[PDB]
This record gives sequence, C-alpha cells and structure tokens, in this order.
Amino acid sequence: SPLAAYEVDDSTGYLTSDVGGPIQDQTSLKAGIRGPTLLEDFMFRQKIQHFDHERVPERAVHARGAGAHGTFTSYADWSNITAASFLNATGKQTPVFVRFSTTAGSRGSADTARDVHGFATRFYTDEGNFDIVGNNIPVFFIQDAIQFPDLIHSVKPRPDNEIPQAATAHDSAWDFFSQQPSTMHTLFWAMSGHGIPRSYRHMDGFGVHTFRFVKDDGSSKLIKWHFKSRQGKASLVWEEAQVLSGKNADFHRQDLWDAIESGNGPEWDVCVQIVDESQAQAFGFDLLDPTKIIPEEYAPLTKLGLLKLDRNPTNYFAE
Amino acid sequence: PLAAYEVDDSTGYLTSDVGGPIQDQTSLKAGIRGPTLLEDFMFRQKIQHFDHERVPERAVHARGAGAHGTFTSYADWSNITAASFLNATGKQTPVFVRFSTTAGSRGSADTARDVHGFATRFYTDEGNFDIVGNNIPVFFIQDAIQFPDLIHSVKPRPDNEIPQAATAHDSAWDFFSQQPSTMHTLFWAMSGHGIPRSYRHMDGFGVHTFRFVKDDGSSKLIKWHFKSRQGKASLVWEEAQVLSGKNADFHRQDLWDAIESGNGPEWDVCVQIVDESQAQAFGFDLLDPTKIIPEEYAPLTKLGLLKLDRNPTNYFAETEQVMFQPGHIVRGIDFTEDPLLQGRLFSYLDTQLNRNGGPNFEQLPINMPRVPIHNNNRDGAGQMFIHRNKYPYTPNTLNSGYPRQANQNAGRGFFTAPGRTASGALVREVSPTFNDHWSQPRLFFNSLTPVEQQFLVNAMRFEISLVKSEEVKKNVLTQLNRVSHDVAVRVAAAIGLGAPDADDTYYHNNKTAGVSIVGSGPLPTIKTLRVGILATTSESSALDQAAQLRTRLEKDGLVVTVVAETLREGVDQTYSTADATGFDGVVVVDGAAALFSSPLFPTGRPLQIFVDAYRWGKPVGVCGGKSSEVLDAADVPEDGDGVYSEESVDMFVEEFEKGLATFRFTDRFALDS
Amino acid sequence: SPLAAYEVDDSTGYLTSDVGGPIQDQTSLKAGIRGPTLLEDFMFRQKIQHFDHERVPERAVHARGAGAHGTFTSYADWSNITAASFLNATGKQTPVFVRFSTTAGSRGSADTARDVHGFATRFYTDEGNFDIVGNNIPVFFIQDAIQFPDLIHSVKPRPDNEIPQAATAHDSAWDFFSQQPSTMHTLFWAMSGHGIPRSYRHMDGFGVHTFRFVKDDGSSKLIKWHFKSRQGKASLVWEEAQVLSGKNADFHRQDLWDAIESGNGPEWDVCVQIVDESQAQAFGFDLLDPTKIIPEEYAPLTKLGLLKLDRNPTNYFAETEQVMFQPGHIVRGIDFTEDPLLQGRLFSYLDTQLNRNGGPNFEQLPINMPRVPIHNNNRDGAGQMFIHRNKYPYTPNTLNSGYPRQANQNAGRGFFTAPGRTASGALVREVSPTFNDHWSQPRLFFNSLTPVEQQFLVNAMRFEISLVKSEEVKKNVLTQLNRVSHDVAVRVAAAIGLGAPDADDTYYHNNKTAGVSIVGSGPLPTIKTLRVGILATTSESSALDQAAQLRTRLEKDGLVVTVVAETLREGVDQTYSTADATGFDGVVVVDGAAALFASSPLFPTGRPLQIFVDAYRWGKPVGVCGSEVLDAADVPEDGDGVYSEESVDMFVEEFEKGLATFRFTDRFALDS
Ligand code: HDD
Ligand code: HDD
Ligand code: HDD
Ligand SMILES: [Ca+2]
Ligand SMILES: [Ca+2]
Ligand SMILES: [Ca+2]
Ligand SMILES: [Ca+2]
Ligand SMILES: [Ca+2]
Ligand SMILES: [Ca+2]
Ligand SMILES: [Ca+2]
Repeated sequence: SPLAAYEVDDSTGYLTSDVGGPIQDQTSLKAGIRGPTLLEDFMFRQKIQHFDHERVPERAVHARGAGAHGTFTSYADWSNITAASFLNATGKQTPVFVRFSTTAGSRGSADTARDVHGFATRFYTDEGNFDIVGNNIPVFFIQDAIQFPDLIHSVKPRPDNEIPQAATAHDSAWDFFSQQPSTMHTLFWAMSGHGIPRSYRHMDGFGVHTFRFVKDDGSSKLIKWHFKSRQGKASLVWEEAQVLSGKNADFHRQDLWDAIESGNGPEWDVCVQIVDESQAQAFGFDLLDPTKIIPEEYAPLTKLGLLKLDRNPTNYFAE
Repeated sequence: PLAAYEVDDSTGYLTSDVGGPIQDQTSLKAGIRGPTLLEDFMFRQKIQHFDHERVPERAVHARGAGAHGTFTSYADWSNITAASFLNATGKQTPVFVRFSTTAGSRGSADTARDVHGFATRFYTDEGNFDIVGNNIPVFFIQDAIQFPDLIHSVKPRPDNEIPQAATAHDSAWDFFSQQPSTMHTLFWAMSGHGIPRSYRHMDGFGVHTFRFVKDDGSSKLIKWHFKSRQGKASLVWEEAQVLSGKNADFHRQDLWDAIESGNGPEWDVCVQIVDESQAQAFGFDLLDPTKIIPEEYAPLTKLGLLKLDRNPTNYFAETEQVMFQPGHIVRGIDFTEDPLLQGRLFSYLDTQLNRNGGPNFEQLPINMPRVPIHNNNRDGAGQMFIHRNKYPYTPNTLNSGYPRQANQNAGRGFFTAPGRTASGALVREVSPTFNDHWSQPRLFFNSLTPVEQQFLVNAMRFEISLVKSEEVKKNVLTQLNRVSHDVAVRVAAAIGLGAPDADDTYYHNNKTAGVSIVGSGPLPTIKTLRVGILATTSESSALDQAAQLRTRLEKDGLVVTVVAETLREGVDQTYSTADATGFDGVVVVDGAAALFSSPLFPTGRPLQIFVDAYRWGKPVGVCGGKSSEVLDAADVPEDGDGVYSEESVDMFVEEFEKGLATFRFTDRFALDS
Repeated sequence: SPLAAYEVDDSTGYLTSDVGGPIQDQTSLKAGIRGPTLLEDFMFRQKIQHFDHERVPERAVHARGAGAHGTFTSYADWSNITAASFLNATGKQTPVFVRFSTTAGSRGSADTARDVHGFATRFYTDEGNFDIVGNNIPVFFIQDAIQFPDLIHSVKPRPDNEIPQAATAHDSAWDFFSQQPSTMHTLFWAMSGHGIPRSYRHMDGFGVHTFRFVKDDGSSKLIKWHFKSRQGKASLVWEEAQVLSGKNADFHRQDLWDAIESGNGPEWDVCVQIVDESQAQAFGFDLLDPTKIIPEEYAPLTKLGLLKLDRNPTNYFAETEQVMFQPGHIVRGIDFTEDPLLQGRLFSYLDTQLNRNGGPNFEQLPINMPRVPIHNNNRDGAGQMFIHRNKYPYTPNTLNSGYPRQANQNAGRGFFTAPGRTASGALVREVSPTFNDHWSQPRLFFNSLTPVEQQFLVNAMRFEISLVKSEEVKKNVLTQLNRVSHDVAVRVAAAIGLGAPDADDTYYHNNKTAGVSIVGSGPLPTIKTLRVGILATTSESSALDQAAQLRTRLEKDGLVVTVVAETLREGVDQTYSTADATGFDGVVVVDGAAALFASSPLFPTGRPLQIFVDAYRWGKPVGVCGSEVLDAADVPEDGDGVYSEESVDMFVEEFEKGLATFRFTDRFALDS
C-alpha cells in the first residue's frame, strides 16, 4: 500500500533537519546570552517556515469532516449487470477510504449542526480508483450545477460579517429556498431528523444521481446507489444537538474513532436500484432530475456487497 | 475609508469578469435533456471562481473578527518618541483591529477558553504600524523557536484531530508540565481572562518590551496596555459552554451590534515607560515575555484614544485578508532582544506567502498604506502596479539617484536605537535571568478575589480531569505545587491524586493591582447590555407589562428582547430560540407566571431560562408585584442579592440597572473550605 | 485606463517599504561592524523576499514574445452581418493590446527561431473584452485539442536532457509529424519563409478556426479572421536567422519597440471571409477542420476595420508578461463552431491562468481588466482586490432586489449561442471522415510558392531531417512527404542519402491559390523603418563626409541609418566589432573605406568585408558609393540589387527601389 511505504517513524533517534542533518530546535542562536537572534540560524528558520506554511485552504464545501479506512467485499460476480472489476467475483475485496462531513460549516465548526451530510467513498480497485461522492440525503437542493454557488453563498454566513456559522437559520438561506422551489425536497429532509443524525454510523449514503451500469457487451441500465446502515437509523433532537455543539464539537468524529478502536467498525450494505433505460420517465418524474427519489415500491434494492470501516488514520492531515 | 475599492451591484445586468453580459442559471446542453457542453464559458468561469474561493486559515488566531476606527493622540509625545502618529494633541489616524481566539480553526466557537488576540493597525502618515497583541499580558514561552511545540501541543491531537479549540487534553498539559515557563499564561487563561464577556470587555497588551526612540537617538523601554473603557467582564465556564453551542458567533455579533447601534468600543492606549537602566531592576528581566511589570513599580501613561466605529463591507476582503506584522514598525519605535519577539519578526513576513499565495500581499486594499510607496520591489505573482521607473536599482544615475536612502538624518527614515549593542559568544543558550517560572504566577493568583481564585481552581479541575495519562496529571501537580501548595491540593482533590509536599522556594504573599476582573468594581457603563423580558401571548396584560418595561429599559441604552410563545408585534424572539446565554439579565412580567407543556417550545423552557440566568450569577427578577409563584418554582430567594421584585416599573428598573452594572453576583458560587 | 490609474511614479522621493515607512536598503543590520546579520532586519527581508518571489511560470507555449497597445477603428456599421458592438459604427474606436510570440521556445530563447508565431489581440470593447488568439499561419498541426500535449511534447526539447531549445530539428518532432499526417499543412508553412518572418510587422494574423458572426435576429454565418499586414510580407533566409539568433536574440521585440517609438506603428486590415452555414462542406473539405484554408478564389476578404499598434508598454512584466488571453473572452455577435481544436482550447486558457497567476483573480490585473462595469457574484479567492457591497450574492434573490439581472438574447445585450446550432447522433470519441485528406492542401500551398521559394522550403527540410538520428524516422518522413509531392520527397531524400519511395499520386494535383507566397507578393509598400548600414573608416575624412551625406539622404525617407567605423566618434553609431550584416536590410560601402576590405586590434580579422559579403549572400541590396570593393567581395557590378554610382543622389534612388524589392533571389542555387 502506498501508505505503508510513506509512514515515518519517530519513536527513536536524534532530531534532524529535513535533509538529515542532526540539529537542536529549542533555543535560538543569539549574539550574546541576552542578544538579538541571528539570520544565520537555519535551525530556527526551517522549523518556523514549516510551521508558517502548515495550513491549506479548507474544502469549499464539506470542510468539516472525518475519515476512516476499511474494505469492500462483493457478494457475487455481477458481470450480468456491470463490467466493473471490483464487482466481478464473490468475495472480491477492495480497500476503501470514506470521509463523512457536514456541508456548510468551516473546518472547526460543530459536528452536530443541522445540515446535509457528506458520505464520500473511494474504492481502490484493481482497475483504478472509483469514488462515489454521496450524501446522507438521497436528493439535492438544485437541478443544475451552475446554481451551486448561489445555493452555497445563500446558506453560508452573510458576507459582510460572516454570521451565522454552520446554520441555515438566517434570511439569505430562506430567501434562496423560497425563490428557488426545487429546494423543497432536500429542505424537508434537512428539517427532519436526517439533518441531525446520531452519528455517521447511524445514517445511510446515497449517490443521489442516476448513473449507468454498463456491461462488456455495451448494454446499459440506470442505477441509484444506496448504502444501507447495518447500525440502524437514529437522530438527535434539536435541543440536544445545540447543547452538544458546545459541549463536544467533535462528537461524530469521536464516535467513529471510538467505534473503530473498540472493534465495532461500522458496516453498510452497498445497494443499487436498477431500472431499464426505457424507464427514464416511467415513474411520474425524470430520472435525470436529482431532486427526485425512485420510491422503493417501484424499484427494490439489490445488495451488491459489504462496506466495513475498521482502521483509523495515522495522520489526520496527511490522510 | 476603503471606498475607492468598493464594487456596487445594486443595479445592472450580470457580466463576466471581463464585462461581457451573460446569464448564470442554466448550463448549455446538447438538447433539452442532453449533456453539458465544454464550450459553456459562463458555467466554467463561475464554477472555477467558486472552486477557488477559499484561502488557508491563519496558522494561529484563525477565528476572529475586525472593525475600522480612529486613534486620537492626547498630547505631543515628541519628548519620548519620534513616532509621527503621536506627535500632536488631537492628531487622528485611521485604524483597523482584529480580535480572535488562538487555537481553534475557522468556524470554531468564540467562547472557547483561550488566549485572545487583539491586533491593531495604525495607518499612519509615515507608514503602517501594527501592534499585534493578546488580551493576556504574558506569553507561554520564552523563545520563538518553541512556538510550533506550544501550538502543536494545544491544537487537536494529529491522528484524529480531536479536540477542537481546547487545551483540555493530554498533549497540552504534557507540554505545560514539561515547560514550566507556561505557568504564568496558564494561570491567566484558567482565570476569567480566558472567557471574556466580549472583545469590548477585555484589554490589549503588546506583551514584549519595546523601545520608544526620540529623534535625538535616546530610548526608553515600554510596555503597551490598551485599557478598556467598557470595563472588564467575563463569562462563567458553564455559561461559555452552552453559548458555544447556542451562538458560536457571540463575540463577533456583540462587536458588530455595538458598532451599528452607535456604541463603538473605546480603549485608552497606554504605556509603562522605564529607563534602559531598569531592564533588570525589578527582580526579573524585561526581555522575558513571561513577566509583567507590576503597576506599583511603573504607572500607566495614557497616550490616546482608540475607538472602533465602522464595520467592514466585505468580511473576506477586509477581515480575512488583513495581514498583520510586528515588522510593520515606524520611526520612533524599536525592538528589544526579547527572543520571542525576535523570531516573530521572521514568521509574520513569511506566513503571508502561504495565505496570499504570492508576494504582493501588501497591495490588497486592507493592507495598503495611506501614503505613497517608493521602492525597487518588482514583479511577482498578482503585481497590481505599473512602475514607471525603468532603473529600479541603487546606486543609479539613470533615475537621478531616486529613490533616496532614508535614515536617522535624512528622509525621516526608520533607524535602530543607536545605543543598542551586543557582546559575547554566539550561543544557543537561555539567560539564567529567565529561570524563575513560578513567582509571577503566584503574584497573579494572590491578586484575585476568593471566588475568582475558586473559578481558576475549578477551570483546572475541569481540564485536568480530562487528561487520561495519570504520569501527566502527576507532573502537572508538581508544577502547580511550585506556584501554590493550596492550588495543588484543591486541584488534586478533583482528580483523586494526592498533591506533593509543599515546596516553598517561590511562595510569597505579594499582590498587584489591575489584574482581577471580579475586583475591578461595577461596569462604568451598561449601554449595550442585554435584557430578556419573559412574557406570554395568553394575557394581553403581560404584553402590556413587557412593552412598558421595554420603553424604560431602551431609554438607558439596553438591548431588550421580549420573549413569548410565538412572534407578533412587540415580541422579538420565541421561547424555542431563546436561551439565558442570550441575556445579561432576565425579567419575568408577573402576568406570565403560569408558564413557570407546549408544541411551540421544549418542556420547561421558560423556567430554565430564568434558573440558568440565576445560577450563572446574572441579575434576575419579576416585575408587577406577584413574584412568589415564579421565584418559588425557580428556587430563587426573594431576599437574594441581584434578585428583584417590585410592582413599580420605574423602581424595578432603577434597582435592576444597579444589578446590571454589578454584572455578576458572586455569592451564588460555592467555595472550597 | 485601468492602466493609467495603477502607474507608480518613482522619479522623486525617499525610499519606503511597501507599507510607506521610509527606510534604507544598502547595508544589512549587524551585531558590530564585522558581525553577523540580525534576524530583526526587516528592511533586508522584505527586499529579498520580494526578489526571491519575482518569477512566475512562463506560458506553457508561446513563452517568448512581446506586446504593444493600440487602437482598432471600424470601417462601417456591420450590423448587417454581426451584432458585435465594437463593429456597430463607422469610425468606432476600441483600445487594443497585442502580443506576438514564437511557440516552442522558453522565455529567453531567440526571436528568430524557425517556428509558428502567435498573434494575439485583445479588443477592450464597450460590451466586454474580446480576444482573438491567432497565429501567423492560417492552419494548425492537429485536428483535436486533446492531442495538443502530444504535439508540444514532441517539438519541445527531449525531456531527459532538455535539448534542443526552440527547434523542430530533432527526432521526436519528426517522429510525431511522420506518424500524425494532419501535421503536413502547418509543417509546410513552417518550413517556408513563414517560419522565419522578418518582423512581427511583416507577418499576417489568422484566427485559424471557423467562427460564427451572429446577428441580433439570431441568424448566423461562418467566418475566418485574417489580419492583413499594411507593411507587406517579408522573411529572413535561414542562414541569416541562425546568425541573428546569436547576435540579437531580441531582434523582433527590438524591431517592434523601435517602430512604435519612431511614430511608425504597424497596421493591419482586420478582414473576414464570410460564407453561409450551408457551405460548411461545399469547398471540398470541412470548415470544422483547422488544417484547411478556404482558398481566396472561393471566398474573398471583406475589410472590417483598421488595427494600429502605437504605444509601447510601461512595465514589461506587469503588461506583456501578465496579459492572459482566452478564446473564452467572447462578445455578443460572435459564436464558436464545433471545430474540435477550438472546442478544447476553451477549457485550457481559463485553467492555465491559475498556474501563471497562482490564484483565481487574474482578471483583476490592470492589463486584464475590462473598460466597463463588472456585475456578478464571483467572490473571495486569493488576491481579491474588490470590496463587494452586495451582501446577497446569489440568484434568485429578493434581498438584493433581484440584481444582478440575467442577460440573454432578449434582455441586457446578453451573449447567446447561435440559436440555429444543433447536435445529433451518438456520443462518440470518433474522428469525422470529412477530416481525412491530410495531403491535398499542403500540395496546394507548395504549388503556390515560386521556384526559389520551393527551394528554400526543400532546403529547410533538408537541414532539419539531416539532423534526425533515426533512419526509421527519416524513412517515415519521406513516406509522408511523398504523399504531398514526389518531387519534394526526391529532393529531400538526396540530402540524407536515402531513396524516396515511388510516386503515390492519390493527392497530387497542380492547383494554386493566391496570397500565400512571400516571394510572389511583390515589393514592399513602404521602406520606412528598414535598416541601412553604411560601412565607413575614421582613416579618411572623405569617407566620413560621404557617410554623412548619405545618412541625411536616407534618413529623410524614414530609413534607420547606422554608420559603422573602427571606433566611435561624432557621426559614427557603431564599431565594426559590434556590427553584423544581420543588423541591416541594406549595406553600402563608402569608397573612401576601400583599404579596410583587402587586421586591427579593434575588430576581428576580415570583419568589414564579411559584413558586405554576408549581406550579398543573404539577398540584400548592396552598394558601393564612389570598384576594388566589389572584386574583393566577388560581387558582380551588373547583378540585380548591386549598386555602383559615384553620384550620391542616383545611388539613393536606385538603392531605395532595392530596399522595396527586399530580397534578390537570383543569388540562390536551384536543384537540378
Ligand atoms: C458544481 C459544483 C458542485 C455541485 C453541484 C456539487 N458539489 Fe460536492 N463538491 C464540490 C462541488 C460541487 C467541490 C467544490 O468540488 C468540492 C469541495 C472539496 C472537493 O473535493 O470538492 C465538493 C465536495 C463534496 C464532498 C466532500 C468530499 C470529501 O469528504 O472530501 C461531498 C460528500 C460532496 N461534495 C457531495 C455532493 C453531492 C452528494 C452533490 C449533489 C448530488 C454535490 N456534492 C454537488
Ligand atoms: C514565531 C512564531 C510566532 C510567535 C512566537 C508568536 N506568533 Fe503570533 N502569529 C504567528 C506567529 C507567531 C503567525 C504564524 O505568523 C501568525 C498567523 C497568521 C499571521 O498573520 O501571523 C500569527 C498570528 C497572530 C495574531 C492574529 C493577527 C490577526 O488577527 O490576523 C495575533 C493577535 C498574534 N499572533 C499575537 C501574538 C502575541 C501577543 C505573541 C507573543 C507575544 C505571539 N503572537 C507569538
Ligand atoms: C488545448 C490546448 C491548446 C490548443 C489546442 C491550442 N492552444 Fe494556444 N495556448 C494554450 C493551449 C492551447 C494555453 C496552454 O492555454 C496557452 C498558454 C498561455 C496561455 O495563456 O494559454 C496558449 C497560448 C497561446 C498563445 C499566446 C497568447 C499570448 O501571447 O499570451 C497564442 C497566440 C496561442 N496559444 C494560439 C493558438 C492557435 C492559433 C491555436 C490553434 C488554432 C492554439 N493556440 C491551440
Ligand atoms: Ca442572512
Ligand atoms: Ca427525528
Ligand atoms: Ca491529546
Ligand atoms: Ca471571573
Ligand atoms: Ca539603523
Ligand atoms: Ca529528440
Ligand atoms: Ca522566403
């Protein structure tokens, strides 16, 4: 794994510069014991330059979040419905990394804000990396990507004073929702307990969009991804979520970290609804429209495989 | 003030950044249900902009808020400094200030326990001058090279990035206990100074000794102290925690609102001035940033008034982008050989390259000076200037020798204090004059009132009880014990360890003025303080009582919120959104007594607001004459200090306003025996 | 205009930091007069940090180039064919900035490399900036933008050793050309004198792609942009270009700078060929194919307006280095076509400015700003120079009263896609069969050159291909050249010791087209700015008099005259030591200097004579005014473009006709 090869062990040894020269890093070099610090102190400048440059821009959305490593195991040879190599054999294992998140808050905002949550999953397959960048709610606020900055500006803090943090509870957000009626479906989801899940482990993941599964013979079917929690669905109540935001801003990332350390890594059945191309408009709405679900009564779930998260990261920044 | 750079979008058709009129609501597609086209430049320019909106947060003090204002000098200070902004009675200079916490990221809560930033830029007529200070006058460490150690230890553990905006974890207390220089700042941070009621109710300190330098070359040693005209005030910890959840924006909102209401905050900008010969005369080394000069040894001199009175137009462009530097220095000021200050000078010029992404960060509007620039700096990413001079080297004849060198004797140049010298070996050694890490933490502790000392003990009990390593907890007790055996015993009691035997080497009974918050007396003004009036829509008389109270309270500049079950004319907030952390005092109108179950708010909400306000020390009361139903339900004694009951609205308000100035009724908090 | 506002004057005043604090910058602050430098020296660190960060990435292609400001003036109200506002009125003037460039070389490489040249023009219109990002050659090497990194990697230096600089004369390039036959047309242009123009002012500009003109009624027509030089077409000869690359790497930028300063700013007629949408495939090729020209016989040029460059920049870095062109800079009245090369360019030029500028606010640099108000909800980003007053930057809103308003075909003079455009069919990664003829038009181009011009093209190929090490690559090259012309393949093969493959006549023909020949385009319409070197001596008062009388006679006609002698003095501009024939368009020896042509510590052995002999070998008009000189030089007196007159005035009348003729091609040997 590319990760093991890049691990650096510092449990023994003498301090070195980044080019392997043994040094110290506790006292600046000075002209006399009560003197001014010297420009020639390369130990000081290399250490402080690194520190000065430690930060990178946070993600433009989903800046607040936490990740874990695990495995995906296929239940079957799915060649009959897709050419995807990671799905081509019973028992086939593929390493995964998942990051969960809120959407609107900046990187130090509270886990238990009311919001849509991200659920992004990378499958490091033997025919390349495959990402499903999903949310815990199966429908999105807007019908065209060109509108994304409008939605996001409206829910993020007002830009004169940057208030309020990680909240749709302000004029601009409700102005946008009320002027752009496509938002109603996701708004209803976000105003339900799905806006304040009990943990990352007690929510589902959805690809949201219709995608295609394509067979080697070139034929295709339309699919929706649904990752179904084996832990069950659970929410906070709002008054509790507000107190929690203050008492433990890290509640979800801690809950996940602890579940993994205790040998209780969370699991989801990775599923799809699969329909024919001819059914794009058969269900009373258009399958190209990301504000619509296919009700399970019209298309049942097929279970493709098991996703399990069971290893925490070594360095949060790096991973 | 930055009017020249403002862009108005109150009219007009949408354009690209190159002024072509466009639309930005629907992608261009091959057919009505088709794929989006690569030739859609409207789409790509808008999304590329959005994709690149974010810049790195500051490495420290990432969470903060700013405002514009004015500094006015009280005198001609020519006799102690050549500084131009200080050279005439009433001389005005524009300022911009940013306040902040230190450890938390962007979006973390204002009301975390932390050291707070107080960074002030003076846009002077001889260049920008920044004083990049904190609300605590001493720093954790004695050498700038240790800054990444301190900051790594207090920021979240780097495997899981937990916990946010908190020193309550093993690594922070490991560092504090292994690096005893940290004791003084630690005691300040564990006091009420770690949880100020607002940015307007805290002071600002330069921390380091600097120099004032006269035009004749003579110098004096100085400390900067910005003294709040609003008074000093803190939260209680249990209130700070709830506020962190109910309103992460509490400090920035408080500042924004104070400015909008014509109540812009003020400070007297002051210095302690001492001679060069007094650098080691006070029983410690003035080069040591872990030490204060007790005011009994050097009084404060008031130089001028700092008032903040205008909010930014765009937070990102102004507050997020402002790039402070202690190297932004002007003639009349100089540095000292404080090894913490010395290294800062390097860091703040370097770190703006990370934030800005390129070298021309001094060109952003908020960073520009208000005088002309004449230099041979050229090119670089994002170069906004078009330089005429095609011979940007010195010495030249082809541009007639311009720009001219500025120095002590020509052009009002900056100059290093000419009496400064260095001697001795080139060493990476700490001066033994820095070795007493404990006497001043004890001085501070001794200077707090008894309940203030209890609050500080309780903060330590809270944080240290969360440290998992029993070796770290013991090492912590070792250090606290060197400051005070009593502190160590009392903290130990909460963590079920025994304190080590008294070690009296640094114990003493001296005290100093001006560091206590509890002891600083009633607030000098109650304007902007918040009063929540709890009422009901059930009784039209409760609303009438609330309206009467509003009129009488607003007349004195208090911010009044009437709370009821539902909104209507006269009601500002519903019970569902109301919380005691939203108010500095709470009044119930006696017509609403019955509320003290509904689908409109959580069970017990009206009573909980009142009980919380009481337990956190706020003035509370019932107006109207019938008070026992409410006071009994809340288990509040009618005869309590800071508890009011009057039928007369006028009399109620008179008494209640005395309580808002007292601010906290400390007699409601238990003390260790 | 945004430009004047950002000018900074440093002709007076004391040195200050970037925050206005007066300082010095000549000596570091030290602990003692022989001591170490102090970290607290903020004067030193701000100065050196700026220096350390002066450089930005060079452009990925066209890194070497030079720009100027000017004006475009419309000749008419063109509303009959386009809604474009800058074209809506007779005499309507629009400010422009133009950058010219080579393509392959890095930013310090020589102007006179053999290459395709860029000609990028920005019109700062009253309806937004409009850029036409063109070249001096009307066709491009490849038919799909996705292939651009392949082309460019192949022509740029080999990536193990980064050799050779600014040259297609290496195996990788010819490997690519020989494997990707679409390259043949542009290859023939680049191997002609078009690859080595005499100056930026003596070449044309082409948009290359078919674009659309769109009327306010929504109807559209197809167009090609052609900027036609009012200075005439002229080239260097290859040997000359090689010498110039060493003697004066700045030759073209110097020439442009100097022409502008002297009040001789270059001019072009901005022209279009216009044809109907129904003619997309009517000319025997597909107008979506960027490797094809429309012959002027099929579609004449319509003159739209005048482009003039007449003001040099103030700061090269801030203006020329930082200008960031995009074909995505389009205005109402113009639209794109489905040319797969143009389609992908639209993506690249918006993306690549992030690399150059290091942040997303590159349109805020003064050179990139428009001249009209900007109204949009783009916010933040590194280097944000605006303070936005609209605190509700989202659409739809009520909190900012629904502003800004959406602009489109009906409202607010919005850009709109030509509404007649459609797409139909499978989603495919397939090349249209209509693109498959890669050889007929290169042959048309070749046929259209004069015999000596054909020889120069054969000789450029002989030069470059002889430097290809791989015998298999050389064979593969002959295979492709042979499909254009058997004779070309035969003549190239003779220089490399290979046999040409047998004639394959599938694409051979004898058709010609007008307007592509340099040699055939006739004498230059103006000789203003052309350079005359007068080779004189300080050893004879008579020689300096002769030179001075000639100077005044030539200078009045706008010629740039350099008098050369052994050492400088009044009347002498340059020494023999620094002079070279590549410095002049014509060379005259004053006969009083006869002795210098027969050793000196002041110049290299044989220098005066070698300047005259080089100038003659390179085709330039050469003269002796007063021969022993022509004998020493082996220059026949009766030769065309060789002048011998004792009279000054008769010499100058004759010589100036020679400058207009420009090159005397009878001096170059032809095959057979
Ligand atoms: C056109 C813009 C746009 C639109 C319409 C969307 N997003 Fe997105 N999304 C971004 C532009 C973006 C982005 C700016 O590109 C981010 C920021 C960080 C990153 O890697 O991509 C991102 C991040 C991002 C992340 C964080 C991944 C991580 O943990 O690092 C998730 C989970 C989502 N998005 C999920 C969605 C879902 C489920 C969408 C609707 C179906 C969606 N996004 C629409
Ligand atoms: C050598 C490293 C170093 C050391 C010892 C310090 N700092 Fe610092 N400080 C920085 C390195 C730094 C920095 C990394 O350079 C920051 C981050 C963002 C910036 O502009 O500078 C910064 C930011 C920063 C800010 C935020 C300014 C703003 O609002 O934008 C304040 C108020 C302070 N610091 C105050 C202090 C005080 C009172 C110190 C002790 C007397 C101190 N710093 C020591
Ligand atoms: C898909 C990639 C791609 C393709 C197919 C082309 N180019 Fe390009 N071109 C770029 C990608 C690019 C670029 C990497 O985006 C550059 C580098 C610097 C810049 O601003 O854009 C560029 C620079 C650039 C410049 C320099 C502009 C200036 O002076 O700053 C000119 C004149 C051209 N190109 C002209 C053309 C012509 C006439 C083409 C074919 C008709 C062409 N390019 C195809
Ligand atoms: Ca708002
Ligand atoms: Ca629920
Ligand atoms: Ca820890
Ligand atoms: Ca307190
Ligand atoms: Ca000095
Ligand atoms: Ca090669
Ligand atoms: Ca030629």
